[PDB]
Amino acid sequence: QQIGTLTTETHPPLTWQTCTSGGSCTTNNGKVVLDANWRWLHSTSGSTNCYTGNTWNTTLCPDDTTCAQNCALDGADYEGTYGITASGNSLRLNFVTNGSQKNVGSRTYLMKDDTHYQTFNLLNQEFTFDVDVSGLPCGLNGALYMVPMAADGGVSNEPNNKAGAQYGVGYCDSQCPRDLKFIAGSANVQGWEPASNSANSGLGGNGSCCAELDIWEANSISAALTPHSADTVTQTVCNGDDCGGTYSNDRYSGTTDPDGCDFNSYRQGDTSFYGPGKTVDTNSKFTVVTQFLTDSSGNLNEIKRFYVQNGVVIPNSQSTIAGISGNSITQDYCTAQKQVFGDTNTWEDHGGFQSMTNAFKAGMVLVMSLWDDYYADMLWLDSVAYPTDADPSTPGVARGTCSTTSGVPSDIESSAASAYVIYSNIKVGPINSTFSGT
Ligand SMILES: OC[C@H]1O[C@@H](S[C@H]2[C@H](O)[C@@H](O)[C@H](S[C@H]3[C@H](O)[C@@H](O)[C@H](S[C@H]4[C@H](O)[C@@H](O)[C@H](O)O[C@@H]4CO)O[C@@H]3CO)O[C@@H]2CO)[C@H](O)[C@@H](O)[C@@H]1O
Ligand SMILES: *[C@@H]1O[C@H](CO)[C@@H](O[C@@H]2O[C@H](CO)[C@@H](O)[C@H](O)[C@H]2NC(C)=O)[C@H](O)[C@H]1NC(C)=O
Ligand SMILES: OC[C@H]1O[C@@H](S[C@H]2[C@H](O)[C@@H](O)[C@H](O)O[C@@H]2CO)[C@H](O)[C@@H](O)[C@@H]1O
Ligand SMILES: *[C@@H]1O[C@H](CO)[C@@H](O)[C@H](O)[C@H]1NC(C)=O
Ligand SMILES: *[C@@H]1O[C@H](CO)[C@@H](O)[C@H](O)[C@H]1NC(C)=O
Repeated sequence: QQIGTLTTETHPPLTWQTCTSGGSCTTNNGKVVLDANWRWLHSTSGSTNCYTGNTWNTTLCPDDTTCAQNCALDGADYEGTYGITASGNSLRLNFVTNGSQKNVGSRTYLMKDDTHYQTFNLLNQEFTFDVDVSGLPCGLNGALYMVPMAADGGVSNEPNNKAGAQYGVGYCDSQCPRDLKFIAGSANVQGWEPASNSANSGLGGNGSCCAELDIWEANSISAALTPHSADTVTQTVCNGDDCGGTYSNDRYSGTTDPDGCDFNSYRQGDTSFYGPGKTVDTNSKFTVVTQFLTDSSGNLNEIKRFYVQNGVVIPNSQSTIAGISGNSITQDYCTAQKQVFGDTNTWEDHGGFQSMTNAFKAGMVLVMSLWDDYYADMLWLDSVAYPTDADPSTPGVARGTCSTTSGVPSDIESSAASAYVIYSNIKVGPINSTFSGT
């Protein structure tokens, strides 16, 4: 994709901290950038759209290469169009913005400078942030996560990609998404079909695969921490159903792990721990600490989670499911959880902890998003039962308190139009350097 010249692109400033063993902390001047899919995409020779709603202009985009030559991503009005506001160390994302037209959700990335994403290697470190999920009801997901996107957005070896990280180009994840307009320096017009339900989306012939660390997927009801492995941790292109992932007819047939090794306190049997008025009280802001412990070789062997609220350090809840113990993500936990729940261990199949180690060594980009779910209504995160016809007595079926009929986008895009998430006070450093409390 090309650089559009009709609207200035100014990345909202966002500060975040680096801490050392001490724990003294200093402030980094980061910037955030909107993902390329949300942008106006128009001809390089004027204002004619290359894509509108769910449909490509086939004169501008007769094939994937020509489309990339002809089409430019332009600047974004972060607050006015997308409901994205950055102030100091806080980033607020609104679910619905009624601008000149309606916008639903957003996905953003943390930038080092105007043309490069910040990258992270969290091995033997922790990543910490504050979040307010009080405005997120059933069906919403404020996701803060990491994927090994190219720091430059792919421009170095993609001649038809001039827009790069400056315009939020280069996304990939463990679902191998085919709804992306640009993948690896080419458009995705070939094979495009508009979505059956969403007016804003569709699926092209190709998907964008990579490893994925879901540090945080949550609303006010439930939260999940989920690493996902991949054969190749950085971006690869896939085609059609062979992609695997959410919008494939053969979910597990691809080169990535679309399920991950998840820890949701509620799904792991503790329904008193996370939610409204619970131990981690989602009515108010809290701190989320995620630690990435290594073995003697420097390979990831454990992900620990702590919360801090009202000045109290709260260890992650113990899994209470018979056969699945502990309160952290380890190989023992992942093996046990998949065996006991009767889920395919695609996490292990695509390299598990070694894959995530390799993802960190490649360099992870921080993603902050807010979305609803046109595939499964977020029921996998927050439903009394997922699948909806499964027995709630069966371990692993219950994930939250939301009804099986909750979270339908056409419903919640009206009823939850006030929804929002605020991520703030990001801190990164050695283990135990980013937080304190009793
Ligand atoms: O065309 C003008 C029209 O544009 C919309 S903006 C619109 C984009 O055009 C469209 O490409 C994307 S598709 C988007 C999808 O809606 C969203 O549900 C998923 S959420 C995704 C999440 O971000 C990730 O964090 C998570 O890991 O996976 C989730 C599921 O994939 O992302 C898709 C893109 O990758 O949708 C936007 C918004 O509808 C303007 O809003 C509108 O006003 C204008 O008329
Ligand atoms: C991206 O997906 C498109 C659409 O499926 C692929 O397009 C096919 O490409 C082959 C080889 O060039 C052609 O023979 C077919 O005619 C194309 N099919 C269609 C429907 O257009 C394309 O190959 C994919 N790109 C990559 C890099 O995998
Ligand atoms: O595909 C949507 C959603 O999937 C989860 S994995 C999910 C499986 O889909 C389900 O079969 C099993 O019973 O539960 C697991 C865990 O919830 C994945 O973690 C997530 O990334 C994705 O959005
Ligand atoms: C597609 O783009 C061409 C070239 O700019 C333009 O002439 C035409 O009106 C557009 N067609 C549609 C259907 O948008
Ligand atoms: C960090 O603190 C946690 C919780 O208090 C403790 O379990 C752990 O031993 C500490 N780790 C280090 C490296 O100090």
